[PDB]
This record gives sequence, structure tokens and C-alpha cells, in this order.
Amino acid sequence: GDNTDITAGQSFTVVAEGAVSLLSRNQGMQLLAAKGRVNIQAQSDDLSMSSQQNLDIQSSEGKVTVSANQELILACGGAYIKLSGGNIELGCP
Amino acid sequence: ISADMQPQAQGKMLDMDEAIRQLEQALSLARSMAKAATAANATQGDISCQQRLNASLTDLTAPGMLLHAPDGIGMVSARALRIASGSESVGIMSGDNTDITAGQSFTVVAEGAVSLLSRNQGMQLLAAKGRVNIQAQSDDLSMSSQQNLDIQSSEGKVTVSANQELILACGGAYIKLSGGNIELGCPGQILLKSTNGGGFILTDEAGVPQPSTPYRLTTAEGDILQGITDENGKTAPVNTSIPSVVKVEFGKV
Amino acid sequence: ISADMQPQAQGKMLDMDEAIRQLEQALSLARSMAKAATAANATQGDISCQQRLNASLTDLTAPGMLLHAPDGIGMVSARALRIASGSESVGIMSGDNTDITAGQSFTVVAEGAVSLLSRNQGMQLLAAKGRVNIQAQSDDLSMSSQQNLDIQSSEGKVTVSANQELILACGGAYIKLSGGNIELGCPGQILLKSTNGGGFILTDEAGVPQPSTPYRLTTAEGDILQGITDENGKTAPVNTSIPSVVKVEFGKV
Amino acid sequence: KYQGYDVTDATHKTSIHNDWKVVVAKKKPARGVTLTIGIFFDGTGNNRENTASRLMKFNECSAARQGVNQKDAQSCEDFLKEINSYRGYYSNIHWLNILYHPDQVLKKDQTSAQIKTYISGIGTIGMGLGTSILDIFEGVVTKTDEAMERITQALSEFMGFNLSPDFCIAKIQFDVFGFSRGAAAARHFANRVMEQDPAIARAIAKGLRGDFYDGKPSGEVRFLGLFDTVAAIGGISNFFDINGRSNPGVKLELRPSVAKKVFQITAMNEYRYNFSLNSIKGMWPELALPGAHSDIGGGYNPVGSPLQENESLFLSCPEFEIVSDDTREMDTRVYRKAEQVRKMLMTLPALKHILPHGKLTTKIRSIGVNNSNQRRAGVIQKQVGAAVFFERMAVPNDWANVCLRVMLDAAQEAGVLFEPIRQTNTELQLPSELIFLADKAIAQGKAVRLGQEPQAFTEEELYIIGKYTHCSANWNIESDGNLWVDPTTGEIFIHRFGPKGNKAFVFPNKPNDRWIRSVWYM
Repeated sequence: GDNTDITAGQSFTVVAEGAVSLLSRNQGMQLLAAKGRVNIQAQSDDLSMSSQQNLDIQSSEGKVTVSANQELILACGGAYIKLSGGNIELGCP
Repeated sequence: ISADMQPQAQGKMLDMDEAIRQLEQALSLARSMAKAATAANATQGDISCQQRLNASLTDLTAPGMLLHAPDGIGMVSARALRIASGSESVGIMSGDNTDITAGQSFTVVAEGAVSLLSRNQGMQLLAAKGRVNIQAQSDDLSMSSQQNLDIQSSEGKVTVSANQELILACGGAYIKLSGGNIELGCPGQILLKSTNGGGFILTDEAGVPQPSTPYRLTTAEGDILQGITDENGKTAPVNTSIPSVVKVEFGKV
Repeated sequence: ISADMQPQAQGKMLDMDEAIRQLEQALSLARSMAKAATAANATQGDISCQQRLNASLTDLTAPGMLLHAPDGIGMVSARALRIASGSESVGIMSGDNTDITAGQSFTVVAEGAVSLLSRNQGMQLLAAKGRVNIQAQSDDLSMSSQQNLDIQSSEGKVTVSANQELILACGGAYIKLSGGNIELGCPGQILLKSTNGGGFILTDEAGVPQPSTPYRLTTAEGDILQGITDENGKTAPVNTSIPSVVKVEFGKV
Repeated sequence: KYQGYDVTDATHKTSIHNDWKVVVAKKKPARGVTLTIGIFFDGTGNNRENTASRLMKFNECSAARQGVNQKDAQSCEDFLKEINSYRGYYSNIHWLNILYHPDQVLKKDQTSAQIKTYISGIGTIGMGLGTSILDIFEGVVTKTDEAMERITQALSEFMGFNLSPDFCIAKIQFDVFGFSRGAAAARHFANRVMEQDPAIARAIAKGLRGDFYDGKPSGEVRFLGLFDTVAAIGGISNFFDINGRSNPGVKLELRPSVAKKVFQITAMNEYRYNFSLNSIKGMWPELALPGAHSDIGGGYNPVGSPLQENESLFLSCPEFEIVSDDTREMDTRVYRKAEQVRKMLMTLPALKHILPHGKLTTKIRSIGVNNSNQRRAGVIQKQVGAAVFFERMAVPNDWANVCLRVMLDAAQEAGVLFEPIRQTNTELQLPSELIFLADKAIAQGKAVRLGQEPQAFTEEELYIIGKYTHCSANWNIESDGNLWVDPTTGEIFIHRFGPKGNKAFVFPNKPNDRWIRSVWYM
């Protein structure tokens, strides 16, 4: 009826043969690592990270490296930057 | 405590053949998934203590508590419930789903790691409302995909901001925002696109060039191009490499 | 319901010292983590009801159920299990791991927040197969790091789409995609790259220019320049600031 | 065949014109120096074995893999503590490394040299304890890598001793010596030199700092001195946490072109389960010599030391049983089993010469059993345990020097140059009891190195040797809190988050079945 709190003195582990699904309905989602590396991988498939409002990717003290294998596209409002082949294409209306 | 029938008290007091099958099967599942987590570089569960539990609870060789019911167990209360292991692990093993439904928040605090591994059907981390916040508050963050990775704001801004370098790399090409400079390097060309032959004429032998006539060209490779002639009977331009196009027509009067 | 020995029935019917230790140890762990969840700006757990449960279960001052076993409890069944608290919280505490192993799926639906805080060893959110989907379906998404952040698609495309504005910023330099325009501003220079002194004369005193001879130059600061003389006895071009380097050789005859 | 350059134009300045001055040199003919690096892979030396190595011995030797449950294993520990970690002594690899003649500065016409490097033994945490046990499991190959870095720094020191050489290294040879897992590491290294490994060439080059040497780029092995090859002491096959890791790429087979001369001594009286011999018998000269594992390799403390070897050994696994308090302890199944195995051991030819130098008895234990239910029936109960015990105080370690001298003779036959053992080496001088025997053993070594079959030791000399031979195999139980072993499957589970307060029991020195040492051939 209230919270479901899990408190582990060691790790908290989930291995699901099918899906892992976390759905917050009203107050958002905090996936925090106070220390240690956060590793989010779709090790065999797509990764989609979506937001309706503003999306903020940030490294407060280090580098941000976005890296693609076959194509890296940044798009907004007809403008696009495409890193593809060995070419950089900046197209905008 | 058992909801298992031992008709007419025929058997040992502690016959737990089905309780043991449930314990064996759960540890068997926990162990196969612990191998899957290692192969996937996830944090492994504590099989060690769940392995002693099987030892302890099987025939109650150590003072534990075995609750078994062949048709399901419900532990309900209007007030708080606590499942707590003081020195070892809590293991929630499930043949089907493990579903947590919280009327308020669902929170985890692990002194070590949090690893959610999905093996076959992916991972959905959704917030129907509220802000999603993913932080490596003191370390690296890595968001990786084998196939396409898509970051999108459907109605707002996307801001990627670094402190010392912002690199976008793909296939030798890179864009590095560093120092106070911008560096666009590539082996190929940097293209700034800031701007975003042949047919027939179906004419009567008298001379009127037959407007509004449906046509369809078949180039001599296996491509087809429908259309209608227009206002002195133009055809669509064709640009197949080196063909011999063919023509047919019909129409109304 | 206690698997605790009270030999010869010496003691109170409800002596639960080890059960109370387990309740106290569980609650003090849940409270340390509430402090840690606050310090990390995670959603806090419901300590109030778990603190109220300690009061109710300690000496059973309220009609609760206390199940204690010194060597582990197994709640097993072939059918479904339910741990439900109707109006308060479900607390799962562990000294070690809390392991969930779903044979199908691990589902969590929280009406409030979903919070996962790991304190020391990071967070792994892996899908070995299937698509990973992270959405703030109605709000902001913020994914941040203190140290390096890596977004990568190892075999596919990376698409970053925004609706209003896409800003990449680092150290004053920025690339903004907005309106229908691209803007590359920076305090320094914007660099587009379609890209991305001296030796010794080892000669015989008679005149043979010593082909194929080993050498290695030792600058007068502490640098080594290994190599083998080439094409009438050249060495590698040295452009250290301005030292007086030294020469050595050997070789087969 | 080699020539250097009488160089006097050895400086030039740095400019903006990028000038190339000159080097005027009349050519000097350079000495072709055959340089030998003596590689000494030790077993455990004058050290303690680390936790990760001692835990590997739980594999197949857990008390649970035997019929010894956690109560009977604690009773074994109690029964041994009622009758009466271990740091060893210097091995023969230490003394061979000491006697290996090093040459710091070459002579003006010295055409052959010898430098040496010493690689330690493999076994000398909680979360990391699994990976540390993995490190011990791969220790052979990782030790050969450490041998690469050690060869680099030994060569760097040697040539830093000879600044401005006038000589050319006309060959790089190797004299690789090993003991018991450095014997495995020695065989693996000799193979890596047979395969002409690029890492060896990189090591030689990094030590020479780009200098030239004329031979096989990865060198060649002249003499392989092995002491008792034991590729693994324990294993990981039963460790749930790490048994997935496959066997390491260890190469122990010694093909006719692996070294110019190969000679191995072996322990005739080593019978432990975990110490299974990798033999080079039939293929290369191998001398079975009386003594335990470290009576061949050396790591036993001297007969006066504080770490003196006093043997208080269970020669049978202690068996317990609860009986009536009226029952005489000698009228129990456990006592009959213990006396049966004691009579078997007195008959056993494996310990034929070791037992007469100590006391072989059957120890009997009996403690009180609290059984309140049987008390009401008038039945008081006792737990009687009985095993075969062997006392032998003050075991002398002077047989290792006999094996050391046999190795020295084998190596000196291979041309290896050793400093003789002079009376300043008091640790290596033999008791007057053993002089004739050491000479006969050296003769057996040569007879094997001549392909003959050696004149075996007679029953009187073997009885004399039994005084210096240690009984390495026993059923003395040890415990650890870093593991939990499944009582049914015997699978080992490492405690990742610190000890859970339990004790996992092991018989690390457990004798092989029927007291015949496992030998693996090739």
C-alpha cells in the first residue's frame, strides 16, 4: 500500500529470463550510483532513451564521448549533423 | 509448516518431498541465472548462502523454517511486512514473473551494486510522469548498445554538455568540443548543405500530340514506370543506365 | 513461530532475543540507508512503518506475526506467492545481497517513484537480449556523470533527436541545432580537418657509409632514440629543445 | 664475426638548420660473447603459503569430499589438537641460484658469461579471493611472464655493469631451473623458448636496450633442471565461483629439441593427493630419488631451528562413533579400523623406511555425549574416535643437499658453471652419515644421465635415508573460514563478503589412494 523498500548490505541483483520493467507512475525514476560506474547496455539490440521534455546528458567533470559505428546523427528542426562514412555533413534549411 | 497431505499419517513427520523439489528447483534456477549474469558482466547473486539454505532446510538439518504449500502462500497484513536476513541474502526466486506493485514508491538501496539483468526481452525503465534521473554521482556512466542507439526529446531540448571534452565520433569522422575550440576532423569531406532523362511523345500522325494518355514504360532491366501523358504528351524522364525502354498506352475518350 | 531453542521450557513463552536482534539489525540497516538515500537525493524508504513494526513485533505488543529461524527461512510453493501489505510498506532487508531471479520477468509498478541507489559499486542495467527503453514519458530525463560519460552503439547508429533545440556544449564552445539553423559558437577557433631534425653521420674513416648499423641517441636530458642507421648511415631526426646528444653503435660483420 | 666502432665523435648540438654532424670511427672487431641467463623458478621458498594457494587444496581434498561431515571434521581437529601457518625453509632453487656463477664484468677476452634471475614461487581477501585463487591457478604461465620481466631487468643490470661494450652477444642461452611449480613454470618457459616466443625476444631487447645479439631472437635453452614437476597443487574444478575458467595454456611436454640437456629428480616417497608427478621418464633423464617432495626440493627447516620439523601425523583419517559408556574403546569399529590400517601401513612398502624412525600407534579419543533422551533410558554415551598416529621429532633436512649436489653434477655436465660448495656454506655440508650415500646418489644420477639404469639404494642405505625423509602425506585436518563446501556435492563456495563464522575443513596433505602417487606422463 505504501513503499516497497529493498535494503541490501551487499548488492541488489535481478536476473529475469524475459524482461526487467520498472514503471513509475507519478514521481519519476532515480537510477543513482553514489559511487561506482553506471553501465546501461542493450548488449544485443537497440537502446532507446526518450524524454518528452528536456533531455540533459552531462558529465560534470569529465568527457562526453558519443560514438557510433555506422552513422551518428544529431537532428533538430530540419537541421542535422551526420557523421557517416568518413564524412561530416551539416545540413540545415 | 506444510499444506501437503500425508494421508493417514503414513510417512515421516518431516516428509518434504515437494518442499525439497521447490527448494532444489529454486536454487537450480538461481544458479543458472548466476551463470547468465557472469556471462553478461552483471553482478552475481549470492548462490553460496542459498546453497546452505538448501542444505539447512532439506530435512531441517539445521534449525530453519520451511513453509511449503502446494497451492500458493499468501503473507498479508494491513501493516508493514518485513522479510529480513540479518547476515545473509534474501532470495526471491520465481518460475514466472516477480512482480512488485507499490502504492507508493519502490526504492532500493544497496551498499554494493544494483544490477538488473534481462536475458531475453529487454529492459523498460519508464516514468509515466515525473523526471527520470540517471546519475553516476562519482564515476563514469556508460550507455551502450549493440544495434542503434536513439536519444530523443519529443517536445523539448536535448543538451549534451561535458566539462573537458565532448567528442562525437563515427567512422574516422569526429567532432570535438574541447578547450574553447571546435574541431571537425574526418578522412572524407565536410559537407555543409545549408540548403535543404528521356521519354516519348505520343502524337497522332496528323499532328495533335494526344494529351491525357496513360502510359507505362518498362526499361529493359525489369523496372516499370507508370504515368499519364500531359498537354502535348510528355513522358517522365528516365535515367536507367544503358537500356532500351519499351512503351504501352491506353486511355479514355 | 520460532525455530529458536529454549531448553526445558526455561524462559518466557515469548522470549525472542534473537528475533529482536534480527528486527533491530534490519531496522538499523534500513535507517542507515535512508540517510544514504537522502544524501544521494534518492527517494527515501518508509522507515516510519518499519519502525512501527519493530514496536509491534517486539514482544508482540501488537497482534503481529513474527517468524524467526536462526538458520534461514524458506517460503516455497509451486503456485503463486504473495507478500502484501495492504496499507503500509513491504521491507526487504539483507545483510548480503537481495537477489531476485525471475523465470520470466521482473516487473515493478510504483505509483510514486522508482529509486535504485547503489552506494559503492555502481549500477548495471543490462539487457543481454531485447531492446532497452528508458523514457521520461511526460517529463525531463537527466542522465549525468561526474567522470567520463560514454554513449556508444557498437554496431549501429547513434541518433540524437530534439524537438526544440539540440545543444552540445563544452568549455564555452557549443553546437546548437535550433530554429532550422546550425550554430557553432566558441571562444577559440573552429578547426575543420580533412586530415583526420638532424642526426649523425656514422662513416668509416676510409669512406664506407656504414649501411645497416645499430645505434641509439641519448639526448642530454634523458631521452633514448633507438634505431638502426639507414641508407648510407643516417639516423633519426632529433628535435629536442636544444641539448647535445650522444652516439653509440654496434653490429654484425 | 662481429665488429664495433672506435667512436670519438660522440656529440653534436641542436639547431634550427637541422644539421647532421659526423661519426668518424675506425672499425674494431667485437667479441662474440655467448651469454647464458640462469632462470630459477622456485617453489614456495622460505615463505608462508598464501591463502589463495592453501584454498586450492580444498579441491578434491575437502573434508566433505570424503565422508567427514562438519561435526566429524571438527572432531578430527579436536582430536589432533589434543595430541600435540607453516613457514618453510630455503629450497634447492635458492641454493642453485646462490651457486650459479654470476659474471658482473666480462674479462677482456671472456667469450662466455652467465647472469641469473630468481622468480619466486606461486604461493607466497573476500571479494577478490576468487580471482586470487584464479591467479594461483594460472601461476605457471604468469610466472613465465614474470620471468620475461626478470630477464629484462637482469640483462639491464648486466650491461649497465659493462658500459661501453667491446663485445657482441653471439648467443642468448637459458639455464632454467625449477621446483614443483617452478618446475612446471620451467617446462612451460622451455617450451616458450622452443616456440621462439616474441615476448622473450622483447625481453632480451628491452634489457639490451636495442643492442644486437646474434642467435635465435628468443634465445635457446641449454639445461633444464627440474626437481619434482607438480603442475598444479589443487585445482578450481569444484569451486562454484571460478570453475568456469578453463585450464591455463600450460605447455609441459618436453620435445627432443626443447633443451640441450634435461634432467629431473623426483620424490620416490611423495604420495600426497595434491602432489601428482609430471614425469619426463622414458623421454628424458629422470632420477627417482628417495625422499618426500621437499626432500628433493629442499624446503624443510633444519633439525635445530625453531621451525624444526616435528611430525605428529594422522596416517589414517580419524573415524568416530558414539557407543555405550560401558563399551571399551578398543572394542569399537573405529579402533578396529584404525588398527587394521596401522597393520596395513607397517606392511606398506611405501613407508617401509620412514616408520622405523618414529612411533606408529593408534590414538584413541573418547568424549562424553550429552544425550538427554538416552539419559532417561539409563544409557550414557561416549564418542570414541581412533586413528593411526605417527610421531617423529626432529626430522633432519640434510637429504635436500644430496639432491642439490645431484642437480649440480647434472648441470655441470651440461656445462653450467657453478661456484663449488665450500665450508662457509654450512647449510649445505652433509652429515658424516650421508657422505657415502650422497656419492652413490650422484653416481645414480650420472648412470641415468648415461641412459643406464642406476644401481638402486639397498635396504640399509634406504633405512639410513628414512631418517632424513619426511612423511609429507597425512590426514591432519585444516580449516578455513573463507569457504563453504556443499556437504553433499563437495562444491566449494567462496565467502565473498567475509567469513560467515563457519569453518570449512580440508585434508591438504591427504595421501593418494592406496599410497601410490599419481604420475602423469607425456
